[PDB]
Amino acid sequence: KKKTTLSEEDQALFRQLMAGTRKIKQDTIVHRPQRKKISEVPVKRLIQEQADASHYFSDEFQPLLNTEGPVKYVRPDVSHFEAKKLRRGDYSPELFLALAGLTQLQAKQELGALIAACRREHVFCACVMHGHGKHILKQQTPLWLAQHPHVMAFHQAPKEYGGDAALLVLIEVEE
Amino acid sequence: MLKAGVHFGHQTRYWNPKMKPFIFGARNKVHIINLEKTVPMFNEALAELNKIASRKGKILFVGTKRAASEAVKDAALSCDQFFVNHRWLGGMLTNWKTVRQSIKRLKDLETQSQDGTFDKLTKKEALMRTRELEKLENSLGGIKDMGGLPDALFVIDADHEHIAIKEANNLGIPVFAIVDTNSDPDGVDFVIPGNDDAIRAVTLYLGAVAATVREGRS
Amino acid sequence: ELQEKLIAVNRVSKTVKGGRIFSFTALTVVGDGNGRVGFGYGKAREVPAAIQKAMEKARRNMINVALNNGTLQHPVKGVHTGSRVFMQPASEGTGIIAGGAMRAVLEVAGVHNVLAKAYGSTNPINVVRATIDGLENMNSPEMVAAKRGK
RNA sequence: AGACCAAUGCCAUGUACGUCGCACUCAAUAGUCAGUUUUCUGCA
RNA sequence: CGUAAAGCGCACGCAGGCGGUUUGUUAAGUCAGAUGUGAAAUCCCCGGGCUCAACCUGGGAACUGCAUCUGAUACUGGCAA
RNA sequence: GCGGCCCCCUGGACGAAGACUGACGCUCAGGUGCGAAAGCGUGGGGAGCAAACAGGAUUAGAUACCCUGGUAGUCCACGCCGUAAACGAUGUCGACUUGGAGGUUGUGCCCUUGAGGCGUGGCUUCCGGAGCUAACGCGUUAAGUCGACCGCCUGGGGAGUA
Repeated sequence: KKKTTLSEEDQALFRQLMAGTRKIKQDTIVHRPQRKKISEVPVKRLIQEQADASHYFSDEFQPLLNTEGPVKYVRPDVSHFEAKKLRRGDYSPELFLALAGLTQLQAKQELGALIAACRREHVFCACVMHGHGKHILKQQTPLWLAQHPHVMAFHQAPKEYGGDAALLVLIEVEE
Repeated sequence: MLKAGVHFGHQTRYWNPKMKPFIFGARNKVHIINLEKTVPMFNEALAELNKIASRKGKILFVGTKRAASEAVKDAALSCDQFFVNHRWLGGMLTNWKTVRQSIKRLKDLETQSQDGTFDKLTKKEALMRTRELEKLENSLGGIKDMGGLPDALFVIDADHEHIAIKEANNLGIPVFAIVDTNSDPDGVDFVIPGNDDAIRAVTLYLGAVAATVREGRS
Repeated sequence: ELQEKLIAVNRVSKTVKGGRIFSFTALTVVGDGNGRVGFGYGKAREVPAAIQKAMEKARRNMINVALNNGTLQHPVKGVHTGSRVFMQPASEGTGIIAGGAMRAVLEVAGVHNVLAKAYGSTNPINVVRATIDGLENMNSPEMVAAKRGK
């Protein structure tokens, strides 16, 4: 249905106000762009989000993590009680990421993808499984995670979600 | 919602044949945009733009020419939204990565500026650092609190800001442009045939857009 | 399920002030095995950095192909720069029988049994670019019937 | 603006670019049967 | 076939090649079917015999052609307007 | 290829409205014609310029560049030659395919209210879009998208030579 608009007579009046003969009538073929899908989320946008998120994961920069006890981190400005809640298992992860067996480079990309996905889908808590390694994903991944601005807090996952081989991660989401 | 009052089209010079569907085009060598075509176009732009504004999205007004400033700062900042009013840096969307650390330096230097150690250790270097806040503040002004790359883009001139349109088309961002008769509907998803360089026209125009961005059901 | 493979590495040169400087270019093609083919060029100072930039560019910039059962649909000709390329669906015409640098893109593309014959130039950087252009403008019986009504 | 400035043994040039790893142990539940007869036991 | 080899120095024009548009007729090209022929072997297909294979062999297909007859008339040609 | 002005003879193009013929068209191997300059033949002419030539310099040399002279030639009539980076290095004819700024030559309409405004043809210059192209670039005057006919190409040299 036609949208509400000024009357055709009113448009003619506007045409009348137009100084001079004041009418343009060039006729040309018209092309209209297809309407964007409501779902959207094109693979290219997803790839871009992933790349943006993984950009923060530097191998040269090592955040100071607590050396005593289970691995944990809380971003400055976030309530310290959040890490405690992660430890107690108050948070139930909605997304699970398995990194075991990936190269560092692959893992960074997947982590980025995970964070992007959490943001997109408004998922606040995710589980990251890195397995057990020395100077491997098990050690490097927490450092990378800390460097990410959207990561609020993480803690060694409870036994139900993989224990010492996994992390629960809290992700900052716009709601 | 109100009928476009006072602009009726412009740009005698460098008119673009791809604007031929939108031109009435009579008076004194200058081209008149058919505003009876503009009103459905602009109502559609308010429709989809309000549709993404209600999904809690980020809009990024783009206002480099004058006087789109501070009209884009006034209109974006009248909403809880974002803007670019000085020179749009080549690649603040397509490498937002590097622009993220420049925004990070703007935050760290304003926190260092009005609260922390600003008078500390030097006068000359302190002056140097403050004018780094003028340069990083006017270039990365509105976008400094965004924290993502935005869900739409609203440019105020399509040929003057072709870089931003080219990047938002590169990234799959809906471009909402007020084109003039010299501009080109490149990848502008929601074209609006209007007048780019009249301050009455862009304040009416951004008034309507900023009205529908924050429009509240309440 | 990524299925990456490299086609060509070369040593290019630059000729600066003091002697020459030698750089290496890779050219790889990735693809999942069911449409979804990409190629990437990538150039760097050593060979593993070159192939890594090539893979990383090829994982993005990946194109859909409308395959048949395991193969092409109609015979298609793709051209790029000097490199003209024919392909024929070969409805279970067994085995991928294509030229070098076309066998690879058709292999990771997910097609199994086509007939090819590159003509013209057969530079590997342009014979893909003439296979994707080719597989890109090959359309399916549910796309042609979508276009023309039925 | 616009004098004058000729030539420059013989070869092969190269090595050379092909990539990885992790682990681990603490607990219940042998056997125990019975226990004279009663009764005042502050008060308003 | 601008610059890699390759546009006659430029024209006029015969033989040649090609020829706007409508209707009617013809049916030469074209198309369809039929008949005669296109030797046998060889190639191909389905079988059979040598212990298998090579080999030999039964039947078919094929020999993409030519000639004649019967039709079709959209396109090309002939003729008339 | 054609440059003072005038006359005579003469070819073509383009535009405006109308009338007429009615496919009479396009290309073209062999064939024929025209074809800069230099050159050749016969007869004139010959101011300037100038191959050759001579002298002076320059130079290691200088059969050159530079200087001073200077003949054929350049000019006319008639005949020959038959070629050039004879080049938009782009055959001819026709059709279609976004634009902008000019130049030049017609014509129609509108207050011509001026050195205007709106169109519609012919030829031409510069820049550019899609498209094409190895790239460079071409780009409604195509090197785009097609059709008709012709000419030509097939590694460099030897050789466009014997």
